[PDB]
Amino acid sequence: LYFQGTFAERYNIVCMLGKGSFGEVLKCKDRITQQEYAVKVINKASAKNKDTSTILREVELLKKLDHPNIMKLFEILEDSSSFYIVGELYTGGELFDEIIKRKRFSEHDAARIIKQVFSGITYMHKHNIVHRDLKPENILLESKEKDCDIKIIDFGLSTCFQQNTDRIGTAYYIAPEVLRGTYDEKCDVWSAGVILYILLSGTPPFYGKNEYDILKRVETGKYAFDLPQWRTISDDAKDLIRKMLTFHPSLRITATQCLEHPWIQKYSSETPTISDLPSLESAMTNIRQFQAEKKLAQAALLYMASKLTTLDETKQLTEIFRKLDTNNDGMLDRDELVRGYHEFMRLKGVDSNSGSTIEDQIDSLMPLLDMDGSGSIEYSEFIASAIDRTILLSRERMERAFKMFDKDGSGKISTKELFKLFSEQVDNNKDGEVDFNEFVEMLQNFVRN
Ligand SMILES: Nc1ncnc2c1ncn2[C@@H]1O[C@H](COP(=O)(O)O)[C@@H](O)[C@H]1O
Ligand SMILES: [Ca+2]
Ligand SMILES: [Ca+2]
Ligand SMILES: [Ca+2]
Ligand SMILES: [Ca+2]
Repeated sequence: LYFQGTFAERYNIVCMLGKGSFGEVLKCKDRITQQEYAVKVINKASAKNKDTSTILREVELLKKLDHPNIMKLFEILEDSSSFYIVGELYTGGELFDEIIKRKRFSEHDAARIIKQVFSGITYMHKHNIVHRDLKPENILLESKEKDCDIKIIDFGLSTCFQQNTDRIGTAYYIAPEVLRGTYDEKCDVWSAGVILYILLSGTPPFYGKNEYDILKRVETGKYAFDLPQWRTISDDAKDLIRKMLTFHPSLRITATQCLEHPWIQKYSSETPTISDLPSLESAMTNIRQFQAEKKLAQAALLYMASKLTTLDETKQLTEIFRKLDTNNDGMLDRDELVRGYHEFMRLKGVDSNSGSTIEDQIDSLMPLLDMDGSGSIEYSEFIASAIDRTILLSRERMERAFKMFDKDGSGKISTKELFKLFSEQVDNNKDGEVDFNEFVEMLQNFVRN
């Protein structure tokens, strides 16, 4: 083990992606799976503001954020000079560029975008994380596909790490209380309100040639819907923006109230159709298999689906997820699954009335699906249960899972090493240990008899 690094053994750096406030962002590649990732490299000695143990606990909470509109982080690794924070790679660029290209969005297009910002921010705030610098440059498009999900990036590190030490246009998005040294949940709502005002109008609500004049406007909180293009935008969109850019933060609406505003609901009516039946049929086949398997099987599968799947693999399940997610909060609750299953039947021409109802089924399934006990089925739990087991069983994926657990790098998993993954066994050669070939059988057996 002496000549193996944690980061360098698993990943090869491909090139630089960019550099913002904390550390620096590169593209890296898993040396076994060949899957590509975004890694933020932070220099320990320059940048650390807390002991390592503090930092690992805070970053661990960031890895646990599982929401379709929040950047996905897979791990934090270290060497003697750096922390490496490895995340999912997004290729669609900043929402900012999409503003430049489009200039302005219709009410429908703006609602579909801002609703995801609301969703992601609601979830952050429920997990007691404030963004602090929400703006279009810190939201990425998952890909170049049309209507792909947005991803909120660049948050969560400001107490663990010191900044690098001339961002242009950042003054547009600041709430007035930020000028008084305050950052809190309500500052994110204000920033989201400035984003919306720009999506609808093409123009900042507190505007000016340079940072001085802009900051002057922000500070009074004075803005208008005076630009000609506003005459044609609905009162409902204006009502929402007014609630978000309310001067006094205690009067300003919460992110959940943003998510639930009637203007959002008016443009988020996405719902399963006939064209989704193939996706829905497949998802359901696989979810029954999952319910059937040992808690141990279910456990290993969640781990593998959440660490090793890719965007391309999950995009159709992503779409089904989104259509079942009725209230747009980025997770599936019990009623949503019951309605979803009733809607699947209706679409298929099958009468729900036909030994065990839809509601009993869902009720017995929630505890198995909701593996962290959250009260909801988050993104990754749905993917684990709804994806083709097959897909996860590629040889390279098993090898990477095997290496995640072989802590000592002996070539064989011990009992203690193995619990990690799930947190009796069958050994063919009976050394009391699992070399890879047995581990493949073990995982392959989970899907099988
Ligand atoms: N997950 C990601 N995928 C692609 N590019 C990223 C990712 N995270 C950050 N970047 C780029 O890296 C730069 C610095 O990111 P940050 O310091 O987090 O704002 C910006 O260009 C980002 O668009
Ligand atoms: Ca929901
Ligand atoms: Ca859950
Ligand atoms: Ca071992
Ligand atoms: Ca063995």
